[PDB]
Amino acid sequence: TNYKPVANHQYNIEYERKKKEDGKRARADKQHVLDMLFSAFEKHQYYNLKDLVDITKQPVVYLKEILKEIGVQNVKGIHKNTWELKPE
Amino acid sequence: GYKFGVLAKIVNYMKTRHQRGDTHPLTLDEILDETQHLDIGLKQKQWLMTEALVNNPKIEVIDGKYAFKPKYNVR
Amino acid sequence: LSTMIGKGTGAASFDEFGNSKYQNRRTMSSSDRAMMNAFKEITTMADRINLPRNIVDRTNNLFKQVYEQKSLKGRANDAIASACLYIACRQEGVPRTFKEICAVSRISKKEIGRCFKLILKALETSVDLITTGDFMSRFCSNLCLPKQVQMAATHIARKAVELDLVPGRSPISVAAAAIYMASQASAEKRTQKEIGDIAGVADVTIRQSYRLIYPRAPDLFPTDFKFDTPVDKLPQL
Amino acid sequence: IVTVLPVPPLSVRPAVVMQGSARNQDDLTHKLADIVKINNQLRRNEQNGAAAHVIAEDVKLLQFHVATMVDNELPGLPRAMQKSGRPLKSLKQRLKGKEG
Amino acid sequence: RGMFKNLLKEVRIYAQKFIDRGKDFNLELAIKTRIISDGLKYSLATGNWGDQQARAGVSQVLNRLTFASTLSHLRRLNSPIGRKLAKPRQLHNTLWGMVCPAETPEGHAVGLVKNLALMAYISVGSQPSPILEFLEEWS
Amino acid sequence: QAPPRYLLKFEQIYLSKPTHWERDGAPSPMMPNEARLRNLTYSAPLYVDITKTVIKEGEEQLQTQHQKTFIGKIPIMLRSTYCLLNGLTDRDLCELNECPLDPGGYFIINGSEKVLIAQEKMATNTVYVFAKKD
Amino acid sequence: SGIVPQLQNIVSTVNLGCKLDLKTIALRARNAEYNPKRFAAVIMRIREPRTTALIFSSGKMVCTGAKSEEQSRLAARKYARVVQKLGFPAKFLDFKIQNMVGSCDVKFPIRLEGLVLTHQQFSSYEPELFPGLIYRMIKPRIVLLIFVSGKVVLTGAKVRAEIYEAFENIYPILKGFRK
Amino acid sequence: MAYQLYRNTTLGNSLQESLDELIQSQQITPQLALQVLLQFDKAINAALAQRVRNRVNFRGSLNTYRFCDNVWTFVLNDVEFREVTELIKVDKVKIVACD
Amino acid sequence: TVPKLYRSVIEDVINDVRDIFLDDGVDEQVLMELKTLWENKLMGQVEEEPLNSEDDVSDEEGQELFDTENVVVCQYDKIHRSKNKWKFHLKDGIMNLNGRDYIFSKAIGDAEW
Repeated sequence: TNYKPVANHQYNIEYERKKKEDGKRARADKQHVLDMLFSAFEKHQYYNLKDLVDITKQPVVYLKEILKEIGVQNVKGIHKNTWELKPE
Repeated sequence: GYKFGVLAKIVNYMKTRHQRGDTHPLTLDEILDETQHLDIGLKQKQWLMTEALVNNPKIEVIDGKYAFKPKYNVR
Repeated sequence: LSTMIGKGTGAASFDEFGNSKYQNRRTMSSSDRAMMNAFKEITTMADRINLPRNIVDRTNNLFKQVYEQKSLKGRANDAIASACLYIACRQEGVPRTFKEICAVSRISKKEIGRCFKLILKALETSVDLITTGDFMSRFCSNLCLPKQVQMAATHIARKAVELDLVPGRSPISVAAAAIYMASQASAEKRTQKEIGDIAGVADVTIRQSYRLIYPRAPDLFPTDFKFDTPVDKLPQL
Repeated sequence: IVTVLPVPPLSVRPAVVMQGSARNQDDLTHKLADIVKINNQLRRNEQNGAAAHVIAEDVKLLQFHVATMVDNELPGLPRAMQKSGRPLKSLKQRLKGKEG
Repeated sequence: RGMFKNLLKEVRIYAQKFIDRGKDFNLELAIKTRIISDGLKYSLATGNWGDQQARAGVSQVLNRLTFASTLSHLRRLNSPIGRKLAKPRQLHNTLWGMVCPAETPEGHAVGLVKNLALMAYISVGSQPSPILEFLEEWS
Repeated sequence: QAPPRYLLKFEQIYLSKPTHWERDGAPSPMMPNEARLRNLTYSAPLYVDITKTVIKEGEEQLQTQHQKTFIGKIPIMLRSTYCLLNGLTDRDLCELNECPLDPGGYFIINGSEKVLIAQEKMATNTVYVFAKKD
Repeated sequence: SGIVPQLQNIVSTVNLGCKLDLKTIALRARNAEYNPKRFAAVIMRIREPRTTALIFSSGKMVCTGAKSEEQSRLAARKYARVVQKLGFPAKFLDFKIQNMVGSCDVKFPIRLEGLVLTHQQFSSYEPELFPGLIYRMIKPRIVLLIFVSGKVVLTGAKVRAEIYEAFENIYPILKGFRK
Repeated sequence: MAYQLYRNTTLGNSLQESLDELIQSQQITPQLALQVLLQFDKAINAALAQRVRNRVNFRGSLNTYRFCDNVWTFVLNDVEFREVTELIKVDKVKIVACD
Repeated sequence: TVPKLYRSVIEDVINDVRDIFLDDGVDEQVLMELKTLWENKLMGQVEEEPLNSEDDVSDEEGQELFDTENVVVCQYDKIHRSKNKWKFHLKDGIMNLNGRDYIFSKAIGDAEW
């Protein structure tokens, strides 16, 4: 009765249904993503690239493009290099 | 969020204003009018005047007013 | 050509704070490590359905050929491995249904089918067409049916396919219908749920295959078979 | 002080031929492989200016490999292990004792 | 015990890798059936008792030269003493009726390899719970 | 733990007769003589019952049960209670090409009759005072 | 042969040559749908040709569902006019036909087993994946969908003429396997 | 800064007219009027989400349809609203929906 | 039914705007009066650049402009297109049919085009 043939696994179809209900994160204008960035470094001084992507809900290449112009990466000897939201 | 976000907005606004050829200095209220920051706090104002527009190398202090620094940069 | 470093043996092996100063810093390529990960996943996949080691070796051969030929860099290695396992099973004359390989993989029927199509295109080879016969020993044995039922189902499916009673039906569906309508002819009985869940077919697929195969009931059975149930007593859905 | 490492000929480290097609290599061949890999790694790190502690650790590993070239019974040191539980047969193993 | 621990560890790694990735996981695919099968098989095949610093010679090819030989091999006892130390090799007094005083190999393994007496029985063990309950109930 | 919390519990162990899977995938009873001849391993599948539960902040617990999950094969000692030769009489043993006088008590691994020799060890859980003079 | 294929769908690409804003087009259009989270273009649909087109920000128009090449050109002109109605200076450059899909019949069942046996290097019949035989043939760029019903679908052609000679190339072969 | 769909209704029009009358009297600032509109929108949304547990049916034919920024603009003609308690006949209906 | 829903809505609205009015110093008397007023308000072209060869390829655009007829105001959950018809799963919404108000929580719609 085990390893019964099936067209697709339940978890897989559930994940595809969720992925197609939510869809891709839509690219937005520069000012509004910058507004999320402003709320972001108002909320907390330091950040991790993944959490910033989750909060902003923006394409990773577009986030990197809009963050490199104003932000810089600071090397740390404790865990990993990370981005800085301060323009200076 | 307060006391840390609008500094980026004002510096960007004055930089872009200088990009249009506005060499003349502008008062703080002049920028505040068009930046939709009429509800800015007084302590924010004095903190700006005492630190933000004097510590950065991109703002020039002349005849009391504040302007760009095109001499420092290459043109 | 590389060797490991064993566990520490004395004080000189260790460092100031509870750690060995020499470690297993392997020099494996990304490529060799990714294809070893794939062989290890292929073996795990094959042992789930008790495939013999020769099919695993053939799967490794096909996987290495695809991975050196380098035309499917964009597809998950686990999907290429699943498709390779399907091709190896089909080449040995003991094919497994796509749903059977799916059940032992994280990769869907859509994705394994596309990778199978693309592997056949890349290798410029071909595979024999599956007959409602190969899928019989398993689909029966798993359902626990006698040996006279093995012969009955094999003969009846082969005869039904031979005279083109069923147009364009997949061999799995015809095989399952044969199992259904040869099981009721014997003492051992099997309901729709068991055959459907053990062969992968839906109830509507097996029901319309049964209604297509029913009218030519007596001429399709083998001559020398014990009719534990009369031919006219088969229940029509 | 070993500054240039002698590499034994093929006679000292021959490659046996098994049933079917096999190219099974001697332990010394594997040890030479590790020596060459670590030597190339250290050379590249020194060439492109890697970190000091990286160069120090690579020197340490090179020292270990050149050590297990000769002596695999280093007291209080890990053994050069092939894959499955077998310590490598260094030169001192090839020479000393009853089967030496 | 160790190999079931390994299996549970592998299931934990697989399911963690799926949960952190943000999806439910199928239980059937998580279990690597290879582990228990080709671990027990390996241990009984090679005789190395442990993972693929372990005992050797625990499992041996059954001797099929004579029926007496098969019976003797199936009733053998091994002492892990190295093969030095004459004391464990001696025929101790407590071997009366449990171990054959005559059946030992001659050579490097004399005394260390023994055979059960003809009526020797080795207990398979039992739970000490009922003994404890009875003792507590008693005085 | 990733928020959901997943809990798996292994409860019941099942263990079927020794079986062999041919190339077709058809399970059949592995008779010990067949294992000896074809260099097979005389092993029985091991099945375990697993309960999977999910804990969510919304209190939507599931109690799903995977019954008889295959978790590998255990080699089986011949003529033991879990062998095919357990209750067979002498005539059945002869018809099955197995010696009635065979004592059993050994495994068949890759076709080799492998016997486990009892290993002596010091008794556990007992205080022992020795005479280290060295 | 005596049977002529009929084209049932046509798709073509044409470059307007000017950048466009998708939001304004969606706002000011008549049958425009645009979900930013789903897809990168504005669909547009017109009833009388029953054609559909996709508007992309780089200005490459693609049409679908036309019944004739002249009909496809007319539909493309209609979509270009819809663009111009917003004041956007679009053009009509390098109009290149891309694919037409044809459905036809042979009016007799075919034994697919022999067809894939004698043409294994060209055919790939997988009943589990898709009930129709896929026939890939070389010198034309064409793939055929064959079925036990006799229906045939032609696709992958560059021009209308190309569809024809493939059909009469497979018809004798099909005629050799009439059930 | 909300869904803003009930504003273009008879209730919304009446509320907007009342706010305009109040503003013309120099009683409240327009910002307070906008805040009142936002609160009214939230309140009516909550009331519709909570206190509505009834079903209606409708049939008709479509001629016009559009979609932009999660806003549909369907148009139906010759529409029959069928319900278990009353049947309504209407010529032309316009459907705007958001989410 | 509908008057009862209106009264419940009025009660919820007046209860909700108390904190808003007290935040900015708006007195209570502004609310009641407003409510009263609110109630009083209720009760072969080789060269293809010129595209002007066609005309009258559009329908009347005023239907959106007038908005005089009945308008459905609601929210959607699921919409499916099936080559002919649109299947709607329409959740809670309000309607104004010829002045008479209607309410619904679920609906199934059919459209032909």
